[PDB]
Amino acid sequence: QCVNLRTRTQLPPAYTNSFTRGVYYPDKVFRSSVLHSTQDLFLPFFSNVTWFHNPVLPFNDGVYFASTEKSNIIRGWIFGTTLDSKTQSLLIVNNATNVVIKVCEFQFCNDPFLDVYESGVYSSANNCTFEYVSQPFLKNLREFVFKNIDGYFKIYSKHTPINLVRDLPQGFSALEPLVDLPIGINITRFQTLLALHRSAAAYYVGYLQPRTFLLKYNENGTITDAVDCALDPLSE
Amino acid sequence: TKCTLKSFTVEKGIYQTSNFRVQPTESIVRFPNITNLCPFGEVFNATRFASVYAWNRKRISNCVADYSVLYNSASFSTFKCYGVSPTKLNDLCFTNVYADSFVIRGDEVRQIAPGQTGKIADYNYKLPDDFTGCVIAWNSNNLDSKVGGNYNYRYRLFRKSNLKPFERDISTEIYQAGSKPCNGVEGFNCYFPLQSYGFQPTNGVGYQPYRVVVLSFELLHAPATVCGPKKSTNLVKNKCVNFNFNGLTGTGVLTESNKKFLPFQQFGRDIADTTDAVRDPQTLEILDITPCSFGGVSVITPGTNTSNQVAVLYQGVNCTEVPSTGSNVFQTRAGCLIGAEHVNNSYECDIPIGAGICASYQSI
Ligand SMILES: *[C@@H]1O[C@H](CO)[C@@H](O[C@@H]2O[C@H](CO)[C@@H](O)[C@H](O)[C@H]2NC(C)=O)[C@H](O)[C@H]1NC(C)=O
Ligand SMILES: *[C@@H]1O[C@H](CO)[C@@H](O[C@@H]2O[C@H](CO)[C@@H](O)[C@H](O)[C@H]2NC(C)=O)[C@H](O)[C@H]1NC(C)=O
Ligand SMILES: *[C@@H]1O[C@H](CO)[C@@H](O[C@@H]2O[C@H](CO)[C@@H](O)[C@H](O)[C@H]2NC(C)=O)[C@H](O)[C@H]1NC(C)=O
Ligand SMILES: *[C@@H]1O[C@H](CO)[C@@H](O[C@@H]2O[C@H](CO)[C@@H](O)[C@H](O)[C@H]2NC(C)=O)[C@H](O)[C@H]1NC(C)=O
Ligand SMILES: *[C@@H]1O[C@H](CO)[C@@H](O[C@@H]2O[C@H](CO)[C@@H](O)[C@H](O)[C@H]2NC(C)=O)[C@H](O)[C@H]1NC(C)=O
Ligand SMILES: *[C@@H]1O[C@H](CO)[C@@H](O)[C@H](O)[C@H]1NC(C)=O
Ligand SMILES: *[C@@H]1O[C@H](CO)[C@@H](O)[C@H](O)[C@H]1NC(C)=O
Ligand SMILES: *[C@@H]1O[C@H](CO)[C@@H](O)[C@H](O)[C@H]1NC(C)=O
Ligand SMILES: *[C@@H]1O[C@H](CO)[C@@H](O)[C@H](O)[C@H]1NC(C)=O
Ligand SMILES: *[C@@H]1O[C@H](CO)[C@@H](O)[C@H](O)[C@H]1NC(C)=O
Repeated sequence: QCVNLRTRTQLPPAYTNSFTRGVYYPDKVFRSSVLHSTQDLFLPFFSNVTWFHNPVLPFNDGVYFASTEKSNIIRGWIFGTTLDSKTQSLLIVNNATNVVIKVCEFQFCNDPFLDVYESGVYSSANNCTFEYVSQPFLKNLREFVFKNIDGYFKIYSKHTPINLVRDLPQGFSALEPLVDLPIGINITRFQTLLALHRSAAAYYVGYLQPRTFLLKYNENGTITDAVDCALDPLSE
Repeated sequence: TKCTLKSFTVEKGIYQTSNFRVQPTESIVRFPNITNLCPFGEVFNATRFASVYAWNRKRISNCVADYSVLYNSASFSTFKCYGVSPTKLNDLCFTNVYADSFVIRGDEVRQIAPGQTGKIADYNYKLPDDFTGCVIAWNSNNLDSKVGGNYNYRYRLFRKSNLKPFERDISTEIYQAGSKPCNGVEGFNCYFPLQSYGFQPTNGVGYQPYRVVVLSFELLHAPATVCGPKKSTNLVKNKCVNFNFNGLTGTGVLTESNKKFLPFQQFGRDIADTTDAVRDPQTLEILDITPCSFGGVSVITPGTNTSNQVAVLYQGVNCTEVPSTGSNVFQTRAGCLIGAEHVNNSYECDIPIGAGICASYQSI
């Protein structure tokens, strides 16, 4: 059911400034009107992140994914190491009703995509271990953070009503935790899933590195400001 | 006072003797409403159980399993837990469970055990000597046995080699007993490895069918997901008690709080990393923790020469939990004071107490 197309999906791989996006709650502890310094993996301020306008990309320590989505074209993600049945493959799809997460040794095609008239991008589904169904994640800006530590997969998310033309706006917004997975995999690469009908896709990708941040909690316990300490001397 | 001062006479003044702290009364535990019970109903109470050489395999992961209800069940003839004690199986647990279910004769139940060999133990199913888990078997003569002949159940009888641990054989190759090859048809030296069982409602004890399910618990480095619940209990308030709220342990008094937790945090700390507020896993409300009171004690004496009646001051302790009656009790900004009277006059200060007040001897 999966066959290669004629034209290459050559999306322009440009660069864009990160500004001050990609801050999430590091724990589940309530703090009121206090400044707290924490050392963890983050996305450094004012970095140059990659912009696509669908190859295989390395996973590294963590991944920050952003989509200036209109009409919900982006549908899912694929994670793994060998991207076949020889190693565990993680699959996430948010279809029309609910999100489905699978951990199985699938057999994907060269260029998987969702297809419309369910999941047929895999030619086999054997030795399944973990299954999960939950509420759907999704002119909007959708931000997600994917991390994998000691057999635990952490997904944080945030939705924003945006009206800017092209790039990420100059603003600050923390990312609340969304989902945890108690599954042990050693993912090294990933992919993006599009529901393209048989008959112009832009997103932003950034990586994470360890560093120290300073966060401010207001009286209600919401993160409102942050400072990167491994930067210009004033910030330090 | 004489003990601390190490003398048989005491000069007039105020001295510090010992400390005082409110002891905890009882302990409480909190845990969520529980969910995702493990589905043993469709395994042990299954309508049909496969053959011994083709035992049904079921995977158990990501649920909660109460072993007390099956432990107390008397409907099972044999319940042997070898790797671990049956009672403590509710606490200790492994990352996954494998259930192997089949039916055998009553005389063959002993073969299904570590360090056991036999026709069933070597031709149909093999159990390793290092196996950890449990085996639960019960008679099924009233169900599995058939009046017309329960020939649906088959057991493997012929194989050159034995069975590996946790190995299932479903091959129906015509076994060759001798050196004479057979072209798919059983001959003098060729016989069918599978023999059909002859269960009947009245066939004797030992020959009757018996449903046996073996649960093997495996603890691969993946996180453990299936074992017994945590027994919660009710909560109390306005009492210095010790608690283990969802694994977070601490001692103090619990009160109602007006703090507004954001919908995903569980507990809070103000500064210097000291927990103040927690969220109960069942009611989902924010509480407040305060360490129960403590402080030093002091004795006011007019000197051994003058008299031998003293007064007792508890520092920074509210006049609510003194123990115990003595004399009239006074509550001051410095704490509580027993054994002395309060007057409206004003003299010079002899034995300073604090907060602008002090006491003397007249009584004290
Ligand atoms: C979107 O995915 C969900 C999750 O798999 C689908 O819901 C299931 O659909 C199957 C087949 O129709 C049923 O057997 C399940 O009982 C459904 N589960 C739930 C929780 O509803 C849903 O059908 C999918 N929708 C589309 C349009 O693909
Ligand atoms: C298919 O599933 C089986 C078990 O369902 C996997 O067997 C495990 O293999 C690992 C590899 O070392 C062992 O450590 C485990 O003890 C095995 N048994 C388990 C987990 O129950 C097998 O690896 C799976 N196949 C693939 C390709 O992953
Ligand atoms: C923090 O929480 C308080 C309490 O909910 C918020 O105060 C409310 O603000 C809204 C709109 O600003 C008013 O309609 C309510 O009447 C306020 N309630 C109270 C009790 O003051 C406050 O806005 C939140 N945010 C900050 C930064 O304080
Ligand atoms: C945990 O279970 C208890 C017991 O049902 C839930 O308490 C109920 O809450 C509803 C909501 O108003 C009341 O109508 C019931 O009377 C309560 N039951 C009692 C007091 O026995 C509680 O909400 C549950 N907590 C969860 C699901 O987080
Ligand atoms: C010692 O404890 C008592 C009992 O809690 C306190 O009395 C309360 O004081 C508050 C504050 O004025 C009142 O709102 C309550 O109505 C009082 N309760 C009773 C039963 O009297 C007392 O204040 C505490 N001591 C000090 C010095 O604060
Ligand atoms: C854009 O990214 C490149 C990385 O190839 C970097 O060298 C350059 O400084 C970036 N531009 C900025 C930060 O303005
Ligand atoms: C992933 O591969 C690395 C390669 O060295 C290995 O050390 C690790 O144990 C593997 N983890 C899993 C979950 O397969
Ligand atoms: C099987 O059914 C009986 C009768 O209701 C019940 O007592 C027993 O607990 C059930 N066992 C399982 C494993 O569901
Ligand atoms: C108390 O002290 C006086 C001296 O001021 C002395 O005369 C008297 O004997 C003392 N009484 C005692 C030690 O009991
Ligand atoms: C005086 O002292 C008495 C008891 O010693 C007390 O009841 C009273 O409140 C004080 N003040 C006045 C004005 O009487």
